[PDB]
Amino acid sequence: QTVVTQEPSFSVSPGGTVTLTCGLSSGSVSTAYFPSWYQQTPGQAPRTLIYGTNTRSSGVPDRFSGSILGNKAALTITGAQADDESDYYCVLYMGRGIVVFGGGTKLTVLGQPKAAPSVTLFPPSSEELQANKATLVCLISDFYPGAVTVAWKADSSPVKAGVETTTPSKQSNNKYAASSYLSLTPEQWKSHRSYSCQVTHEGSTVEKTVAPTECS
Amino acid sequence: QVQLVESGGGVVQPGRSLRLSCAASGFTLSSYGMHWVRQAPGKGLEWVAVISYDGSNKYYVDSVKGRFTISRDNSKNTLYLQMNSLRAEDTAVYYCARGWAYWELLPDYYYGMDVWGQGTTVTVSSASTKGPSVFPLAPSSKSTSGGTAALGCLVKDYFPEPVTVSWNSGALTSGVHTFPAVLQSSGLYSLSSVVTVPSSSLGTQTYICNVNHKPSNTKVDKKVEPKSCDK
Amino acid sequence: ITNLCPFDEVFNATRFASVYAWNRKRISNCVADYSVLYNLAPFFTFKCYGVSPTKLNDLCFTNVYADSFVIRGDEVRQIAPGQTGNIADYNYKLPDDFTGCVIAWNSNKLDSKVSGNYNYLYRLFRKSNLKPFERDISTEIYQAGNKPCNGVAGFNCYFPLRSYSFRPTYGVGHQPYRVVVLSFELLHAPATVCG
Ligand SMILES: *[C@@H]1O[C@H](CO)[C@@H](O)[C@H](O)[C@H]1NC(C)=O
Repeated sequence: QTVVTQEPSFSVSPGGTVTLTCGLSSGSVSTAYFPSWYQQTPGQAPRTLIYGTNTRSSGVPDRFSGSILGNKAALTITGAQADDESDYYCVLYMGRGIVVFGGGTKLTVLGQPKAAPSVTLFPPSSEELQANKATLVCLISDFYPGAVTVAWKADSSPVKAGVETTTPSKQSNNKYAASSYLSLTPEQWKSHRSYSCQVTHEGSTVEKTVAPTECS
Repeated sequence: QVQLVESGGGVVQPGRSLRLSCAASGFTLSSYGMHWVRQAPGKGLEWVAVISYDGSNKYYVDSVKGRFTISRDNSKNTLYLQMNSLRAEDTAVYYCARGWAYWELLPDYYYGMDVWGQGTTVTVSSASTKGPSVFPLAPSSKSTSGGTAALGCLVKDYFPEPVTVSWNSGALTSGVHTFPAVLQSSGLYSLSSVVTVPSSSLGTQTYICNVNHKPSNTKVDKKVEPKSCDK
Repeated sequence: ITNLCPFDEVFNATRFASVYAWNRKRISNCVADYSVLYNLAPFFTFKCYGVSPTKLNDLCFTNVYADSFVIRGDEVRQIAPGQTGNIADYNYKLPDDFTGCVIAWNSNKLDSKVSGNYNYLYRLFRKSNLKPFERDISTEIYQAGNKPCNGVAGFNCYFPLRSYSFRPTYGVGHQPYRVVVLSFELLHAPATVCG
């Protein structure tokens, strides 16, 4: 497919120099057509950085720069700060009416205050139980980063079907919060002695357990 | 001078045409071309269509040949984003861009995205105006055995999205945080918002979860108070 | 009528284009006088073909065509009637029986950048020769060794277009020279410009 490249993520400390590169599966960056890199804001309007090699944009801080370096197009920024904690899109114009984008490269700065996730699991109330439906919510908040995978188990066997996950979102005080959903039958819910919810954060295991008989 | 106003978003059953507009003010969009792009929820945004000298070209993606058409209004200074026979494959908050100039080389459509934001949300689903199911969230004493207690209200089977959810009619916002919804197994939506309040507030304050589904204009003021499980 | 012909935008020329998009224009019915076109800045080439510059204004014509674009400084001597070169076969060209004038001069003050104004591009590959006065808007991938790649632009198949830098810290041959081409025709209506 014409989809070109996007690195997953890159790491750098603030106050220094960070580079960023997006190569070509075709391998022809020498096309010299407009390379343009774009900011991203999760949930609101992004803006512009560069349109054409190093052609600078308007109303921009000078610290940013970028050019075709090596055989593959790249970027390089110095004096990094918390102004834009998000990924970016490098765009090349090929096709005479064809546009190629990328999935984004999740640049994460490492100089930040760090905390551990907060987990609360609430079993369904009886009023929803009488509705012939059952759904448990195990919420996770106050964590950074959001690279957490949630797995849920009835009794002691994790179950993959019937599980939905939520991507973490930024909080007011610069940290992440998420949750997940599982909708099974109350008949199935009451057939297990206990239920467990587990979340791992950078390899740190947090556990929460609920008991159906307590609500009975 | 470069302000944009858009309308025509919403949610409807698949297979019917939809009309959406990107009206411009402060400069004549008929002066020269522009473009627009869509962004999937969570998944990365990808290009859809570009326009031309306002009479020259109608380039589209290869994915929409034979099913899409673009239109403009020079006298009223707007372009029509005609959307025929919705398919579930297209669901985004797509918004229109800006590129006017008159003096440049033309090996491409050039003048990429420069001003974005403040647009319209369009969602397609195999659903209709189906009443939300509202439920309270009353924790037990164990998790409230601390400085702060958490209260919430569940939102179920609400269509079309979104549904206005708030707490105490907007008077109380301390500790109020809303969590995004997900697609269910049956393709439905459901979410919850939890309000964290100090334990020196239970009982004295009236905690009420209001929910309004605008297309049906159904009103539910769910009373959320801790369970009185005196057993 | 001794009114000014609109030659201001031709010379001071706010901005320009590339070689393949050689910026065709049409103007007529004015008053022509090239005393304004006389030497004013250090000029590197005023060697124009078949016409006496002195008698440009006394004898006047119809249907004047005047265009301009950017060219690498080394090749400025290669644009001639019946003259070889890759520009002749793969870019804008000129036929043998050419009657018109032409000017060349370097532009290093505004066309230079700390890295080079990479806006300007050129076409490097086509199928065959070109007829005079033609604009090529082809964008399909050009094949090298048969077996067309169908948009891959990879091995054994090259993209027809390329571009080069304009770094000021170069030699004379790399300096960007702004060039203007003048052409016309005789036709059969009363004259349109002179005076
Ligand atoms: C270009 O501008 C200068 C300064 O305004 C002027 O002296 C010169 O005559 C102009 N060139 C023309 C009119 O060809």
